[PDB]
Amino acid sequence: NLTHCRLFEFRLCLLECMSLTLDHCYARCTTVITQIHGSDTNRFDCTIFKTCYYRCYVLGKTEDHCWKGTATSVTGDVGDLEFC
Amino acid sequence: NLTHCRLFEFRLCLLECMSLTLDHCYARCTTVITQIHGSDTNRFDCTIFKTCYYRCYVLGKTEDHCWKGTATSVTGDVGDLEFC
Repeated sequence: NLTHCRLFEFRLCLLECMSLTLDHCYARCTTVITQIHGSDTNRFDCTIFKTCYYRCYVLGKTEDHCWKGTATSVTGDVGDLEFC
Repeated sequence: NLTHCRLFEFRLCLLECMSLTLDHCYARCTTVITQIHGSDTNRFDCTIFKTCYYRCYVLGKTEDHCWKGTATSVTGDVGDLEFC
């Protein structure tokens, strides 16, 4: 249901951006994904997935544990924010 | 602290998009704002504010009360999702 979000493309960009220790990778990679793949990648359901994923990471856990956990359990529904 | 998010102009776009009864207004206005102001409007703190506001709206609370409530109470910190 989240094919329009290009969530794997965003993840690749974020990992490469962070590996270069750049600033504001979440913001910059959102901009590139928008410019490459268009406005549908900014839907609220895409935003829910990205927020669950990046919150998990920002709060200490590992990027990989956060990605798999979000990808397996989060469909982009607004209620997902209460367990992800 | 959230001046870089251009949240006022985002709401302007969102309200006009809704008055025209268009689809995917969240996506359309996120895209237009970044196409005007660049990657800074896609920072995670902007995303925290917007998610607090739009979740409140998606769950049936009036749009104006969600925006005003979020603007007085949300600074964009990751913990803000726990009460907004």
